[PDB]
Amino acid sequence: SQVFGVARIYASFNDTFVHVTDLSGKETIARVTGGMKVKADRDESSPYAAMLAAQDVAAKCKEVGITAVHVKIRATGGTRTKTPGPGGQAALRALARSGLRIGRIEDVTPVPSDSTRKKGGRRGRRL
Amino acid sequence: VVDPFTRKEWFDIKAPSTFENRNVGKTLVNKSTGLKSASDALKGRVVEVCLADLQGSEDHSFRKIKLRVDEVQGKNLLTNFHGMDFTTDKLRSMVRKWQTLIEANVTVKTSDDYVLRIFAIAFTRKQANQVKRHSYAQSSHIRAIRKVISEILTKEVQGSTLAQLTSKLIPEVINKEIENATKDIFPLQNIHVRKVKLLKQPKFDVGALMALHG
Amino acid sequence: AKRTKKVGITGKYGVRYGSSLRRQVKKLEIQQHARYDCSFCGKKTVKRGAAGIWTCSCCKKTVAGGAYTVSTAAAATVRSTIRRLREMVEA
Amino acid sequence: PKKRASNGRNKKGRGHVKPVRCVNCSKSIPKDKAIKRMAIRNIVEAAAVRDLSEASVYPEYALPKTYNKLHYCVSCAIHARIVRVRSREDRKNRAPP
Amino acid sequence: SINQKLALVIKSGKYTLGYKSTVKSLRQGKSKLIIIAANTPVLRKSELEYYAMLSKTKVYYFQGGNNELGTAVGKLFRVGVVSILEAGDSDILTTLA
Amino acid sequence: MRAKWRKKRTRRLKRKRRKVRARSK
Amino acid sequence: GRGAPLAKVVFRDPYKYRLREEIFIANEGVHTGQFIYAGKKASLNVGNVLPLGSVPEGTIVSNVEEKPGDRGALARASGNYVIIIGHNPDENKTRVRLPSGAKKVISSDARGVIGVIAGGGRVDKPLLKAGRAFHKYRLKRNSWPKTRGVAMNPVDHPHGGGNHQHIGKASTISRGAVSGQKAGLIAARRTGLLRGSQKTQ
RNA sequence: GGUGAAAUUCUUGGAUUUAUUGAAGACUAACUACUGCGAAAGCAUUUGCCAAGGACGUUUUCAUUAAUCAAGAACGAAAGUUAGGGGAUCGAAGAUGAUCAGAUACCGUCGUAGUCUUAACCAUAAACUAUGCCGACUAGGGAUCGGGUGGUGUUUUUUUAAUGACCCACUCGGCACCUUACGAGAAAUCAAAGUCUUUGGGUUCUGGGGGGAGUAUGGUCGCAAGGCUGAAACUUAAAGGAAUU
Ligand SMILES: [Zn+2]
Ligand SMILES: [Zn+2]
Repeated sequence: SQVFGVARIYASFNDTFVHVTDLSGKETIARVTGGMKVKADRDESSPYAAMLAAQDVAAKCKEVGITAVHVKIRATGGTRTKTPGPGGQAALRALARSGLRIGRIEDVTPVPSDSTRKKGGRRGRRL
Repeated sequence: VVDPFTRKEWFDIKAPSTFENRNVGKTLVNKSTGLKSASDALKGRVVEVCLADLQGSEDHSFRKIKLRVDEVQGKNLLTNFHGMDFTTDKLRSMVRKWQTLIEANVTVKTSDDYVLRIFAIAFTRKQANQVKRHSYAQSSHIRAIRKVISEILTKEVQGSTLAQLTSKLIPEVINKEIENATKDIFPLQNIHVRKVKLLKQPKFDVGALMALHG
Repeated sequence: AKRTKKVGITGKYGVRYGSSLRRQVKKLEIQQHARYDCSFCGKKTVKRGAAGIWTCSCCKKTVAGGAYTVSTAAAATVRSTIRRLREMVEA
Repeated sequence: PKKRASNGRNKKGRGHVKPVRCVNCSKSIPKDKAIKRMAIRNIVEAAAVRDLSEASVYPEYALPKTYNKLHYCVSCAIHARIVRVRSREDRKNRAPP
Repeated sequence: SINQKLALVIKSGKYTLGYKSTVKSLRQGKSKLIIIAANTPVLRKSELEYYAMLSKTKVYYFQGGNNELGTAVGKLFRVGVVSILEAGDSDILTTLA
Repeated sequence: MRAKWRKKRTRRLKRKRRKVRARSK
Repeated sequence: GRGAPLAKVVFRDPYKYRLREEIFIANEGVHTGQFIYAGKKASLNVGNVLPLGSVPEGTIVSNVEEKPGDRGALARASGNYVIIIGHNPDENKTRVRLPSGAKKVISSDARGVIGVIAGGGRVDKPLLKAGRAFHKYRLKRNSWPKTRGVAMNPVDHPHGGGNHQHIGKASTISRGAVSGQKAGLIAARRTGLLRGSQKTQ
């Protein structure tokens, strides 16, 4: 038996988040994003950025004392894409390679029951 | 240049007696000083944890359970049941094309003053010699089945309290009961209680709480 | 015979005050001056005085009501709602 | 001596079906048309599974899958999806592959 | 059902309409059943019920007002109470008691 | 031009013409 | 001077043999010869006077006490009502929506009569002529007719004067202005045509 | 944040992210299909009430009550109008960042009306199976929705009974589909667009080269927006439909 947290990855397009919490969620540990590392403003969603972020997050988790982590991976959801972005795979590989242990994995993208009209209009986003 | 993990205090979470094992987890809260003591910061917390983890059997790899913190005994708090939910992966694996889905809800009160909405689900099945693809129900069978499930859930609540209810939900006896009651209406695979959620609590009943120790 | 094409009761105002205003007034003044059915005696003898007060000619019962009609949609909703709440308590 | 102009042919429609939105462009398209697919994919790519199985407690662990139904408009499907474009004869065919 | 029953009694049997004639027939003991509208005043209803418990006579409460009861017994006026004193080809006494 | 927009053109023209005729009448 | 009708309700005095008469505002639906039940253990029927703790949530009441004993302050004019939108049984309070949109918190021991006050629909009708406004207000008070400051002289009003009829200064005027200087839109946090969702929360 | 990339915008007064609750209003995901109901428009959470309707079954009754129908009526998406309520989201107008030769367009961020409802108006739509309704006949095949019949049929039961669900055969009535051309068609294609120069089952509506013009004018309906009805002068040899390289 080891000590656990939850990673709570949000792999949108356009950025990534990796921020670990306690089992409750109120206690937050080691929040980092892909845009904090790279300074290009468009590679924020890149797997390299997600890997660097997860390396930092795992270092902070080891410093505080955290050995294992459950994973709740997420996309934007709602009325938007509800398909996870590129950084999720990268971050998972990263903080699996980086000493931490991986408990259970779950996809927690917020899905509606057909609510709240999407953005773009009727004819859609054109070009 | 403060590094609040100098002050954030490692702390334990113990589950009630009625799953299998109590040593659930460890949280971090803060150092309990004047001006926001820790026992008022950590008393509303909830903890979503897998029934596989707190029962030992991977058969409950789904069925996440929310436990809501209620008390403290010296870095060793005991918690209580707040809800049960299935996982998205299991729902979306169940939900297949070319069959009819049946959902039932009921708001019911226990023999104590706990009120709760309990959500069951079922899916039609194909009866083992069947040539056609689709296995749909009429839309009168469906309402018959919904009525049956509602009756069963209502009579299996206001029996005993949350303790015995959780003891029923864990080994999934209600599911077999629904199957037996719906033998004669429609076949019905994948019978489950998708959710049980609390919406009104009684007045804190520390006897019934602290009667969940070792 | 039919004496006015569309003004009806609001021909007492003639040419004055504007058509939209006379139309709103028409719609309400018809209800105002109508006869309604008594809930108590079953007859069509309910007329108003003194806005909010509806008397039966026979049966002499007087009901509190709307200003230009006996029952408002709100009060209808209220009696149904209150019925449902009472039944939620005792049934 | 009234005079008029063009005019046009036809596809079997319904009645009315409610629209959905394209997952890329947000265009409203009716469900009958609405090119539909089901993305069932493991959470992890086919290569990270080894690393994650090595790093995970809970042997066999679960390997769950993420499932989502995608609705594409015609334009977006033609620009991306495997829908591509067909001859007069092959476009009567209706089988998946 | 009760409406079709009454419609048979009104052409086959012997009835009287109105409060005074009910009370008269009920003092005389000729009445078997009385049907009472819903919107009748409660004092009138109580007086009738009491006369009926004295005469040992049956009482039906029509789920409908006096206009509806008039239509049910085939009249273009409103009636608040009906007395059935000889049923003819009907069944109304035993259908309910 | 698109018939939709030719129709809109003639409509705006038609109500302009109604107004200009009300000036006299 | 009141669009809402009144009900003359007659009760018995518990302590002396006599009839004490009271003047209620009539809820819509009440009628002559109707029994009105007033108190803690009275049934939920229109016209009855209950405590707002005894009533449930979603209940529609009128003539409801701000605090117990004032004998009716809120939801008293034609068509108006308060909604109960929650109880706090601890500290015997009750949260309610008033006809202005304000939420308020009142004692559960504050009474309220069930239903909506009669006379509703009154302000839908065009009053339509100055004589009808005259007869309205000659039974209320001398608030009519109203002359404009812009139409009068500078001694007589701040907006007065000018070779054109104009105000000259912002008609929005502070809450800390004093009497004689408060003759426009007082403490106006916005002005203009109301657009979109108000009652923002 | 957002993008192709950006900026506009928010941000250590601590945004974005996490957790716990609450309120508001809208919407009914996935299941959801060459499936259903409805005159069409259209209709997808549960439960109850109200009344309705088709198909099936019927050794029930009436007995030709029927079909289509100018006039004349009811319903009629969305937008829009009037007045109240509601007002989360998206978002005509508008404002702004950018791109651009320009860009008061596409993209981005705000966001009024509207989007919801109640009571009334409007009455149009690629309102499309641009195939009018009724009726009969004419080719094969399988599947499906609803109802019915039959089968020592399978399963669940209480091994074994009834029912329920399935399987087989048949049948009526529907949404449609695959194959072919005996035919039809300018062809595309069609089980109707066939049974039509071997020209006639019944009936309503509409069109007569393209423009001008669905305009002007007059009436009529409408609060208006507009709808319905609806020319002429003048001009012109082509316009147009399917297919071919
Ligand atoms: Zn009366
Ligand atoms: Zn698209």
